[PDB]
Amino acid sequence: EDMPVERILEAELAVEPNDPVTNICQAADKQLFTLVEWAKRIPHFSELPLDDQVILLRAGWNELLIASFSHRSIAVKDGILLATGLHVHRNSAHSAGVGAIFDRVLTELVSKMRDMQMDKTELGCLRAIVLFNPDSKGLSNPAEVEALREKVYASLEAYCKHKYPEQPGRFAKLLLRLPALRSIGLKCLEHLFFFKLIGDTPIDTFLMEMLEA
Amino acid sequence: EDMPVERILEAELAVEPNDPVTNICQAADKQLFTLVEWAKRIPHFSELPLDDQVILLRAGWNELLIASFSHRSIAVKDGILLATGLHVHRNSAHSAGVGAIFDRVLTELVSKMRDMQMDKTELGCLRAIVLFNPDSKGLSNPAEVEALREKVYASLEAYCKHKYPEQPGRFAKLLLRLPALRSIGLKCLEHLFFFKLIGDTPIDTFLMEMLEA
Amino acid sequence: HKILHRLLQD
Amino acid sequence: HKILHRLLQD
Ligand SMILES: CC(C)(C)c1ccc(O)c(C(C)(C)C)c1
Ligand SMILES: CC(C)(C)c1ccc(O)c(C(C)(C)C)c1
Repeated sequence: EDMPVERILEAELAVEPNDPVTNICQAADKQLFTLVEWAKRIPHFSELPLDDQVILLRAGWNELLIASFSHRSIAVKDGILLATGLHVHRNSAHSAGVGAIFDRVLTELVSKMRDMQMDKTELGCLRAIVLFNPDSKGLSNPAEVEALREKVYASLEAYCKHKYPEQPGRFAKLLLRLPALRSIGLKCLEHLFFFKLIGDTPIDTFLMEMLEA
Repeated sequence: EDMPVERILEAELAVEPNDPVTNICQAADKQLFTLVEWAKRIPHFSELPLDDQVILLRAGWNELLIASFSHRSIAVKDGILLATGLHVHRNSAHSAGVGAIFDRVLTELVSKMRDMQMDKTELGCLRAIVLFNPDSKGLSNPAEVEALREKVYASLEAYCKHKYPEQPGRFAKLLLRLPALRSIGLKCLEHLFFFKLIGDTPIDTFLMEMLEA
Repeated sequence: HKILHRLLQD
Repeated sequence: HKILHRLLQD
């Protein structure tokens, strides 16, 4: 009703498109533009105060991009399919010194997404849950964000019960990828800060902006 | 019958009890011994191979104790009750250089626990989900740890639905504190590695061991 | 945060 | 990991 999963799906479908780290950073910068477009299509997001929109995306962008790259990659063996039509294989990530983080993405996200055949609706909903993070520092109205989160997961749950009546734990199994996503997010972010600090990797403007105070 | 919430709650009840960093560290070393005992009272944990038990506890200890200090602190106004019976107030934390992280614990864990009146059964189930982390590296049998986790959360959901039938959302709400827990846990680890590195905080043996690679 | 604000407007 | 192995064993 107020948080229709078909709209969340529509948001997902609407934005559908040398150095592995460089490619990743390049793909992330381009995908940040489309993430903004994605968020505007999440019911009620555009009705939040503009500062809260800014806060939710600054708090979530890395988790949200990781979620997308991971789900986009369920059809490949040991790599990630980035938005731009390029792949990054495990070996290539290992060769660039980011094998551990990359493997975590493969093992905790891509593989688990594949094993349960997480669909686009469930991904979108998980993403909207991540976007509506009421813990984000500075929100004008944390409770409204928590409410929107609640509406999303109520809808996701009903959706899973209807579409997967066979699997009573699927809803929880979905939500229980969120911690790994949080963790992997934080790690990918620290890597990124290091890349910027060292100056070893070109970082485009919107990605750069996301890494500013 | 496979994973009874009564047994998880008995585990919780079975282990019920000058620098603030120093006090938190001492309490944590102490609590690590009790953590091992709690783990043994969690159904099927002791059936796991000894090395998998070691892996799960080394992966989860930081979160497990944070969850525990948090919940024990729901009746404390702006601080934390430690296992010792010592309280740490946020002013002390701030005055010790750990203001922000401490506040994150109060805001994202303690307060949220207090507002929803999370009970000791719910806590126990959440801690057991944390314990049975199927993503922990080197597990002999990841799928068996994921299956136990599933049994914990199935039993948690049935308990919340029976005890709080007015709150359809409670179960997902509980599980949605786990990303905050993961993040806070990671950040508390970083702090500890810094305290060990610079060496101005006495760290007792068990806490030191958990900090070794 | 220049770019994010701009892209959020239209 | 001495201490953890010893506590778990007994
Ligand atoms: C592996 C994957 C493509 C998901 C990834 C790696 C590293 C990394 O920094 C990021 C960001 C989104 C934070 C840019 C994503
Ligand atoms: C605030 C609280 C007492 C939960 C805490 C602070 C810092 C900290 O490092 C830890 C550890 C468990 C990692 C020891 C706990």
